[PDB]
Amino acid sequence: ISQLVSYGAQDVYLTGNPQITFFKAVYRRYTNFAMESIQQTFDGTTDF
Amino acid sequence: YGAQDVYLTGNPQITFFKAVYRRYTNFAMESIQQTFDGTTDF
Amino acid sequence: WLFFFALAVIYMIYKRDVFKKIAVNLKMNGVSIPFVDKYSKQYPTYTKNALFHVTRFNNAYQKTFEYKNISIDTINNLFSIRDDVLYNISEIKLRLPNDLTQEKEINYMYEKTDQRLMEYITDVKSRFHINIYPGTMSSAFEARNYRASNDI
Amino acid sequence: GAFTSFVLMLLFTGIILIATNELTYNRPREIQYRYLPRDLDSFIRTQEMPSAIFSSM
Amino acid sequence: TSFVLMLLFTGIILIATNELTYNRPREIQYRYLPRDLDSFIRTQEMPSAIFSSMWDVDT
Amino acid sequence: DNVGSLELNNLSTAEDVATLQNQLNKLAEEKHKRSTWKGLTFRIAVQDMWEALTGIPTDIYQNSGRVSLKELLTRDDRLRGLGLIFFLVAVVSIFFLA
Repeated sequence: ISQLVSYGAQDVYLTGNPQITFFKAVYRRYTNFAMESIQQTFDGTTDF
Repeated sequence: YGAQDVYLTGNPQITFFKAVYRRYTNFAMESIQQTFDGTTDF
Repeated sequence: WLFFFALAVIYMIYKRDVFKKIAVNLKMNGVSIPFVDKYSKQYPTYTKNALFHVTRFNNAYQKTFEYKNISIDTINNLFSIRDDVLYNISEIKLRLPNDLTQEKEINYMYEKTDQRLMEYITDVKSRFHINIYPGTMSSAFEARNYRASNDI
Repeated sequence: GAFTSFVLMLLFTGIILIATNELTYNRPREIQYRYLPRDLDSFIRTQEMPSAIFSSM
Repeated sequence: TSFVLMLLFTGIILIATNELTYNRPREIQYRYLPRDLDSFIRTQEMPSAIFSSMWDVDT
Repeated sequence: DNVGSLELNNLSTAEDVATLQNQLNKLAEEKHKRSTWKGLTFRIAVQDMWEALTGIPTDIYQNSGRVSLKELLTRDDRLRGLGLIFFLVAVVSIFFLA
């Protein structure tokens, strides 16, 4: 706990105005999609 | 007051699958040799 | 772009004819003019070609005060023209007889004409904040109160 | 002639001035949108719940 | 040039008064960021601002 | 088109601070307008006259940027300077003819 207690003037650059939160996740707008693996075929002989 | 700001453009996006590449400054890098002052040895 | 100036002065009589035709001539931009024209009778070819290019230079220069024209191409256009003016003057120099008094005077023309063309191209260079000089450091300009050990 | 032109000019001037002031009072106030990010506490309070992306369920 | 001079008096009064027709934007309103870009700010992968470039934002 | 103006940095300013800053801005450009309305100043009048004399030829010569006639008579309050210059010439002329 002593680490938390220790917050000083020199730490104003790391913590102070609480600009970012590590403990609360954020998410980007998400949409519904699906993936399917679909075979394509070849026009012409597939050989050496 | 305006410390770090941008103009803002509304534009509907595909929620995902669009690569959004954000524009950067015109910079270039070069490897340049520096020289030593004093003997360079063990 | 063309403009025809109409002078709206009526002394008497309003039964005027109307000139609906276009008769617009272009004016000379009286800036950056070569120093010596005594050669116009000996080298008509080059004297008039240089003056043509000078006129073009001067038109190109006046357009530099239109901000829209700001850019590298504008400056490079002037360098190209500058070379065409000087080219024709140089062609006169190369056709002079072995008379060093004519060589000195045409050189006077060449270098001083270049100093004026160069001063004006450096005018636009400076105000456009574009520091380019594809003009191989011509010796006619910059140097003052000193000349390199290379002359007539 | 000069006096008539003068008085007509003053009349037209007053008509334009008084009318223009009323229109200036009824000027559509152009508004510019300045956006400020939420404070961290307010952001956490008003953050959208994971149900906002429930399109997968 | 007395008549045109009285016309000038008319014009000077009218123009001096009539300036209030064009101006800069007048009223400032403050609105919170849209959720997408504000959430983008408060995470990683956020470069510094440039004061310009009209950033694209979701709707 | 630059309708939307954003300050990306997390100022962490609350709701009351936003209201105070909004009031400050409204006052700022209200005074800015009041610097151009009928409530002028002699120093402002002279400055605007000089600005008109230096700008009306500037934009007609198309010196700075493309700009239409309505704009370049009004863009930088130049009509105020034009009106005040014509004011001064009209007064000094009516006095002379007397």
